[PDB]
Amino acid sequence: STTSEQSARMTAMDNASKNASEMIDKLTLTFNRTRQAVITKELIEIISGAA
Amino acid sequence: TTGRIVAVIGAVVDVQFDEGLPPILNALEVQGRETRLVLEVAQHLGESTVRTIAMDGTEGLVRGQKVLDSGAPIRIPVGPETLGRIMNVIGEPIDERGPIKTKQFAAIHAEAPEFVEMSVEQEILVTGIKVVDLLAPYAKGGKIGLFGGAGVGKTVLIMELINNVAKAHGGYSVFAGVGERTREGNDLYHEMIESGVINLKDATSKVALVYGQMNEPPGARARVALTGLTVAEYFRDQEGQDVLLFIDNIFRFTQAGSEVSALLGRIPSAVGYQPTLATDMGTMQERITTTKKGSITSVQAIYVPADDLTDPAPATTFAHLDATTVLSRAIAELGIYPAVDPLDSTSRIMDPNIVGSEHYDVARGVQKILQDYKSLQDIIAILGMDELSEEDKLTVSRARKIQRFLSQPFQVAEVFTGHLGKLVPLKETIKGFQQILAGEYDHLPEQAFYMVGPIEEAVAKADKLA
Amino acid sequence: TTGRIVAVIGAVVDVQFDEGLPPILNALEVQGRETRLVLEVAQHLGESTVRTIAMDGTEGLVRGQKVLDSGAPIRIPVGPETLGRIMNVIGEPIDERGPIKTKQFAAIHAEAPEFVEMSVEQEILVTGIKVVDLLAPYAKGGKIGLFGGAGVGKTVLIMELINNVAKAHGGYSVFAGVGERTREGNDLYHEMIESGVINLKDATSKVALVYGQMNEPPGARARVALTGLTVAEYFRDQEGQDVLLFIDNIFRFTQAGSEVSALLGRIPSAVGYQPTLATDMGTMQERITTTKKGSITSVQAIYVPADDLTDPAPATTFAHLDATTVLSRAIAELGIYPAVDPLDSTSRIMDPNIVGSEHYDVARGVQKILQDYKSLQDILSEEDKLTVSRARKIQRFLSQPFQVAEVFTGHLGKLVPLKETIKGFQQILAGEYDHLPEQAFYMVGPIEEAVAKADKLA
Amino acid sequence: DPNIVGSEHYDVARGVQKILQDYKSLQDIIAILGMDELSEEDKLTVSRARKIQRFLSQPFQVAEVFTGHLGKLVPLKETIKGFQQILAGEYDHLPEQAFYMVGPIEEAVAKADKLAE
Amino acid sequence: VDLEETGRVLSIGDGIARVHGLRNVQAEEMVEFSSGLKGMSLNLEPDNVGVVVFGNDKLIKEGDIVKRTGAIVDVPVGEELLGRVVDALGNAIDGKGPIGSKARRRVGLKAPGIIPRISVREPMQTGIKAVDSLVPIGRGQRELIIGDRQTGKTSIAIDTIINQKRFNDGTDEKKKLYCIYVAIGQKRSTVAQLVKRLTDADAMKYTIVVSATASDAAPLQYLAPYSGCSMGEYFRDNGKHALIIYDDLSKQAVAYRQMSLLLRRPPGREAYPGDVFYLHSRLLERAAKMNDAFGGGSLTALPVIETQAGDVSAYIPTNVISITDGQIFLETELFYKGIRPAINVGLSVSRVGSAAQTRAMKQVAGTMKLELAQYREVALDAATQQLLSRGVRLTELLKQGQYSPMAIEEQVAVIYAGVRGYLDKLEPSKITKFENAFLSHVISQHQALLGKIRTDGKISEESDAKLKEIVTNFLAGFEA
Amino acid sequence: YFRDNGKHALIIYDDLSKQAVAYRQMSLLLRRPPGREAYPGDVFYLHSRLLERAAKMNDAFGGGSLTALPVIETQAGDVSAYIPTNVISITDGQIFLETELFYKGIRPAINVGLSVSRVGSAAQTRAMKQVAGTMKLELAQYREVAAFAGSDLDAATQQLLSRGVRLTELLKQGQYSPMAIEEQVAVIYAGVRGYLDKLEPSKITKFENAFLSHVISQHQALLGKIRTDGKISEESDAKLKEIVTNFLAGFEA
Amino acid sequence: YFRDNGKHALIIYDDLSKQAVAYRQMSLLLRRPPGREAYPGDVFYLHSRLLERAAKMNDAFGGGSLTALPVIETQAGDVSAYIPTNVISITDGQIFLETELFYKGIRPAINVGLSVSRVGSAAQTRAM
Ligand SMILES: Nc1ncnc2c1ncn2[C@@H]1O[C@H](COP(=O)(O)OP(=O)(O)O)[C@@H](O)[C@H]1O
Ligand SMILES: Nc1ncnc2c1ncn2[C@@H]1O[C@H](COP(=O)(O)OP(=O)(O)O)[C@@H](O)[C@H]1O
Ligand SMILES: Nc1ncnc2c1ncn2[C@@H]1O[C@H](COP(=O)(O)OP(=O)(O)O)[C@@H](O)[C@H]1O
Ligand SMILES: [Mg+2]
Ligand SMILES: [Mg+2]
Repeated sequence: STTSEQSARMTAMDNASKNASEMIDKLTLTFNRTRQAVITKELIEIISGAA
Repeated sequence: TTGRIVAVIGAVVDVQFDEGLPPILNALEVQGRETRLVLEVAQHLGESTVRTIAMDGTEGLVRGQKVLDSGAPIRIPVGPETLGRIMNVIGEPIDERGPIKTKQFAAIHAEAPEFVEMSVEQEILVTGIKVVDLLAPYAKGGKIGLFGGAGVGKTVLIMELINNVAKAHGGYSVFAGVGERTREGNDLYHEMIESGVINLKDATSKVALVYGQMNEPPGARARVALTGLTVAEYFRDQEGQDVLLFIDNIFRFTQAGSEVSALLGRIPSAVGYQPTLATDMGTMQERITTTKKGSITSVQAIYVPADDLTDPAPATTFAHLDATTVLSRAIAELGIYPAVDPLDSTSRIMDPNIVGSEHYDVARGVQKILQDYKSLQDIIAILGMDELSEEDKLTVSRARKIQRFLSQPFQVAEVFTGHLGKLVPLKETIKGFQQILAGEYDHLPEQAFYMVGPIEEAVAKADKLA
Repeated sequence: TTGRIVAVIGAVVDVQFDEGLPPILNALEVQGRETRLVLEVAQHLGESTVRTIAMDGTEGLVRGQKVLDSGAPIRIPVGPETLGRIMNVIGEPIDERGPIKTKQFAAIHAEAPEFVEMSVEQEILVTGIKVVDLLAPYAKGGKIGLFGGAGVGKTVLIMELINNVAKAHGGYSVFAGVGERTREGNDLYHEMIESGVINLKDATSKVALVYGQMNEPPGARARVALTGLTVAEYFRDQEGQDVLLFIDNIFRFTQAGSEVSALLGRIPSAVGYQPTLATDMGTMQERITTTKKGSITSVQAIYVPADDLTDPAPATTFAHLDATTVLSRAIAELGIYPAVDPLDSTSRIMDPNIVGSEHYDVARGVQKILQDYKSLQDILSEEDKLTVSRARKIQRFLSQPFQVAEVFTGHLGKLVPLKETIKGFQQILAGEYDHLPEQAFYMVGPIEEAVAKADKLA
Repeated sequence: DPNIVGSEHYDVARGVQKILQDYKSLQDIIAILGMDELSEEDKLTVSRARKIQRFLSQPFQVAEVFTGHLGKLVPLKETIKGFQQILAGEYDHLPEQAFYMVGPIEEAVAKADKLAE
Repeated sequence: VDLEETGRVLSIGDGIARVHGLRNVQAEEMVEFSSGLKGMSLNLEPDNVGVVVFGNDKLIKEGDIVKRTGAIVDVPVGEELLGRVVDALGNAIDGKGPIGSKARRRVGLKAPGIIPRISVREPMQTGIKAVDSLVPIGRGQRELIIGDRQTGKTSIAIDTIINQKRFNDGTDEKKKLYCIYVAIGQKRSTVAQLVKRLTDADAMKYTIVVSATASDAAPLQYLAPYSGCSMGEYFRDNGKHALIIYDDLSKQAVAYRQMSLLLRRPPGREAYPGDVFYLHSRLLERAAKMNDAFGGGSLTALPVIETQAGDVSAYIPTNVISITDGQIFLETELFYKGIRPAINVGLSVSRVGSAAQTRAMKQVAGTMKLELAQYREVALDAATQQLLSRGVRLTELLKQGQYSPMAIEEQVAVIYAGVRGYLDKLEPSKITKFENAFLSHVISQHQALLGKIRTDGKISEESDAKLKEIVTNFLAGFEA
Repeated sequence: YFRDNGKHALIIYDDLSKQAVAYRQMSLLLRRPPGREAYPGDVFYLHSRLLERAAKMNDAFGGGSLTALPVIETQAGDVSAYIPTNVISITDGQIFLETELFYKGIRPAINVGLSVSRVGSAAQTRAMKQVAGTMKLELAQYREVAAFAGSDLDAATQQLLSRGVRLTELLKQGQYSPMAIEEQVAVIYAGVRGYLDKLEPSKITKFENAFLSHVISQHQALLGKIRTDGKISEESDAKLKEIVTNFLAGFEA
Repeated sequence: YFRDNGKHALIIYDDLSKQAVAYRQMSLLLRRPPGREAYPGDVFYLHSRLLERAAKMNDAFGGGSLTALPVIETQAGDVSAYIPTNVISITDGQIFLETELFYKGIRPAINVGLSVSRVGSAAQTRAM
């Protein structure tokens, strides 16, 4: 049982480590969009304040 | 008496008068144009020069071209002989059926009804739609808003709400196409001719149409909401008869206001918007209301820029509403229609004192389990549903069945689905969800609850899969 | 005519003219200065006054100082005499070897060839390198994006490309240093002497260098790529050659264009970049092309800011690239040279109608086996034992000893023809060399050398 | 700096900081897998780090309405010694809430008796 | 000397030229510069005229004479443009000579209103299996092609133009479709290769190409879709049918954003102007289906939007989605896996195009649509495994090569085999091989039935049992 | 006026978010340059000078007061925004409300962790201080273990989770039924003293309704004594204990 | 001076972040066009002029050298900030410091993986 339990856990956490990595990848793309969005927003607030 | 064009850019046109200057909001007539070009005075710039905004294309205008003051603001046809007709911003007929000979005219600008004119009546309007009636029901004479991003189903929802309510409402209805698709106006017009709610042969017509779509310059789109509003206003006051006002889409009002604001020499607000955003919307929205004199049940489709509900345009709109229906892209992409977010749709009448103690408790029960399911979403995606406890697995299965039972086949979406349109009574909607919450259909499969009418059809669908 | 300075703000110089105004993009010569200061006309402000960007420092300038109109945009030296020499943006030599005694001159601001001048034929530029020719081939009159960090073999690959193209085809190369470190500009110059692509004692130099260092004003770094482009344009238009243009680095070209825009008071677009971002790129990139006379093919070093590929700087660039050469550090650590990632590197001209009808299937089979090898690296079964071995024997055959790499390793460099490259990888896939060990393919030219290496250590 | 506050003072300060920084990385484990997964060495440092967290806290004499009980001043030499004792594991037998909102280390011992009965 | 019909340049640099005089000039009127360049009167001001320059503004100096043309910005239209490659102004850039154009149309003409329009009913065949079955396009419709770079966006458009030859050669004038391809921001090489592909496939003879490349000035790129639309509007109002493709509208917005920011207009999301939605909306609204009283012509639009990282919630994508009548969505993940075309059937919608689909195609695609819809919630007992078995098999049928757009009756044959359960016992990896062998069989042996379905547009009792014997007998023969 | 005439008044600004929007419009159209989120430079001083006018006067000035309850609306919970960050730094405390808690059944949707009051127990009756004094930390110990827990927890940490869950259920309250302070103390008493620790969490709300109405109809003398005395008497503590323990066992069956 | 007269000099700019802040104040108040983070479009030109002046001269020019150790202060490790961005690309290499390493006990708090010197090896002695 314990030989079966351990090897099945090996795959279970391997699949979970794949799911979490796919999740990071999707959030990283969101981070980059938000990072670009903040830069532009700060920049407009300066241009407008000058003009 | 006579004016002269001195500056032209986009919809913003400057006119200089030698003697007698036109007051703000006055309609001006441009001479030398083959079709009528109305300039609406917005600002007095000084030195006898006014800043105006057009209602049609300003191409073919010359510096020195003559402009005449009409003496009044833009005036449109109002009354019973507008029913069954289509008109533009300045009240000109666009159905090729001739002149709209009305006994009364009214200016598109008017002051909003005073505080003493307000009515406090709150009475449920059963839409026949599950997500709406259960969680955030609409009110008679109340203000309804339909939020959503690009393609989630704002138009499809407002068209189903026309079909469900307007038939059972023995009164007049007004549709205002604002900055939307012109072919949608063609579809609505000929469908109404087909059904008989608009008649060309007879005066039995019940709906008045006003259109200024996304092919029009910002001046037209910015004002067209008032033109359809003024038609609706007349029917409320000088008759007493109840009115339905449908607007698609009200965002185009504020968007067009942003386009002209850039040319009026304003300092921009946040997100590049107009500094007068909230007050422009305020003086416009407060005209759409029920009074002691008459009742207006308004439904407004509200676009959401880049799906951002914190955008100044949709964000400011919330306070002008009595019931909200927010549509989500993620809920749409799961196959749920209508794509109503159960945890972002609200109603002022969702209250045990108004809708009943059983109605309220079930509504809050449905919401509790969906928020509990939303909290587990992360662990479900990492590990799996099989790694959950016996308590959590039970809520997940029930919540997933509740999600699907919230969806509904629409009569307007009889082609998009190929299925039959379903209209579900309130008592049967409450009963349906109540049984799933108490654990009466735990044995039944998920897909049985997907796209059904009442609870009985969920059982009958499960029999075929046995 | 003569002009007078009326305003000096940083690298922006305003000049008034009494009689005639110099059109935009004209080069202005400032009088009464020790070193030649050029001003490029950018705007006509009105009242007979023009706005210019400075190509060098503006310190010591007085209001009313004389300025001469050249009557033309910046004119640089062109010809065979440019080969082996380093010039700045304006055309002065910066290698201290005397004047660039050229026969012709050409203006750096030239329009892209017309639609009718375009060559419809799609051809493969044979590099001789095996990883490229098979999987991610370079197109004649195309753009190639060179990906990779620091110390993976970018300069060695560049020096070999200069060597290989001029060796087999006879086409000269041009290097444009856009906003590069002066120290690494110095190091690159001598490494090219050591490799042989630049010779100082005869006229066999294969590269003409164009430098625009980091310590220079935005204007100079902005136009430096156009200067190298003009150097390359001569060999194609006048002498009909398939020329290489090396741009390092393409992001720094974009960076300097943003700075010019910001200096001129222009409201910045998204992420702080210039509003003319796509048009600054377009008017530059469209000069790199195949015409009736010949072709200009460019290898462009890529930097991806914040490791974000959707950034406007790389995003605008990507729409111009025809191929990618992705270098990897992990493959460099495995000892494989060149350190090319055989899956990351892609090319648009991988089509059975452009390249031979024998080319496409072979390269797809190589791609299939390498993907299958990486997918099954998690874990003994029969079908795997044959495919795992074959894929490892393909990776090692993808490696190649470079002629430039004699200072690193003692092995002799090789130029492998396209026909010999195709048949080689085809034979490993079919199973002809299943009886050979893995190390037989590591660092060899053609597949006849893979046979000979297996005999020696047997 | 060891050449200013003393080598004894400095090493306790860094020692307290070290176990709290190491506890932060251990907090990342017990957030997902739980307390049962930690080694006997791990839960020894956790219990010590949690006791050090609380011993850093003290009742102020201007905050009578917030914490309930009066405030008190703690001498420097007693402060170094107090944390020094916990780092050595001299109070691994005392409960966790005994170190919460007290003065010197002597008050933590007296509070430990008061939690029993 | 004549500051009424003439003018002179005051200043030039920030995208727009300031011009003294031109007192009698109209708003949105084309002007004429000394150097040979044209421009548009945008800002009519008390003291000057702001002019948008259609070209390289290096050729314009202070003091240069500017003349009125007297006409609102227009472009040449008509059938003379077919087979020609023009720039944004309608000037021939293929060296084949002047275009003998008679009529001219304004580029900024307002879209037809409610009354002149009617519901779409005529099919617009792409030749692609996945499109003509699951996302059917009608004539007069707007259908957005959306996705990341190199997902296959342009490929959809080109295969559609190539497909039309089968109609444009036949003796049926109503079923013909004249194509227009607008190139915005693309490389000049990509367009030069594109014209050759159409030339060799004999598709160019009914195609007009409007090109404003990456080296062309931003105003020219801004104008290019409006000039192309006017050329398509000629067919629309004259009882003929035209297809327009904007490749791409994403780069037009970048070109307009440049203009707007140089004009110092207040930016919003992604530094875009507030009228950027209006920039696309007025253009795509001009694509319409006209009723009998207006000749019965139509203009079908296929705008292209390049997304970043597969994001469809972005500002420009959300605009055009809320303009068009549905979207064909492509995904990089699908392309890498072998799904080519990389169409996401789940997220792809055709709003009004469902009515414009042949009776035969509706008889097979309807049940394929449902079975694919059934397949998506599970992607294992005999109930769900069968849906998973049917799913992957039908998916292989949606896979298609380039440059061979199929006829409707050929498409209706291959979907028939999948839907009626002839693939069920065959393994998923070899379905393509079966599809090719089956198709080459029916074209070689049964031209009587393929010509029967196409003419009727329908599969009746006569053809259904006729097609039953054909597939069943072939499947017994097919043994690999 | 009330404040300066020996009287106590309560003002509610609903909301200062929309006031700032209105002031921005004015300032922008007066051609005053925009700053963060287009707001003018003095938008902080707008609200500061307003809320400073709320005060408690000394006896020589009348002993009157003015209490202020400003309202601020956030966007998607963004407490970092220009306007909200100003008003948080002005006020003597904040009551944080969240949609997540609202739909979880926690109504009112008060985030206890984020919400504070600088005046504290000095603004409470002697009765409420006795029961709520422990609640703060007891709930803080709970939230620590909440995002710390099905790997099975020990008896001590499961107890902290149980107590916290049961106190949270007591903080739930419907609308338009504001409770007197003596009725509040009584229901808090039962939870804080552990008399509900072994009760199923779903019936705590049900418990409170029936328990309170029994104390209202049959034990007015107890509530009346807590109201008038202002604290929990030793006799009142004994009586409260007598009712809750016997009610417990009846309800449990 | 040392670099040109054969001698070897080392310079530490502590720090360049604040120098850029001083120059931003000057530029903004002169009404020079503001860019990202309010910095003018010549702030790169500012740092590149200074740091490029650090060099190793050949024996023909005396064989002197000037080594530069400029300092940049990041905010929450943001290397993508405008001033950190400019200086990273200008400099030959970076020595990275982190708060977590410092309080773990690893002080000096240098990330071996993140820190880089692409010259590096050519400087080291045979023993090293
Ligand atoms: N209730 C629904 N049932 C079926 N399909 C729907 C529904 N709502 C929306 N859709 C799908 O979404 C598409 C866009 O709907 P629409 O109302 O036009 O979006 P919006 O008006 O918000 O842009 C429709 O073509 C339809 O296919
Ligand atoms: N083709 C190659 N063959 C052998 N070694 C190589 C090759 N390319 C690079 N290297 C090794 O990598 C190191 C750095 O190479 P270089 O081209 O200078 O990279 P970079 O230009 O990115 O610094 C060299 O010291 C060399 O040993
Ligand atoms: N159905 C297909 N089968 C095989 N290759 C395809 C297919 N569609 C596109 N491609 C290839 O993919 C590449 C990118 O296609 P393209 O249409 O240019 O995408 P995009 O328009 O998004 O850039 C082209 O080189 C083309 O040959
Ligand atoms: Mg809509
Ligand atoms: Mg494309």
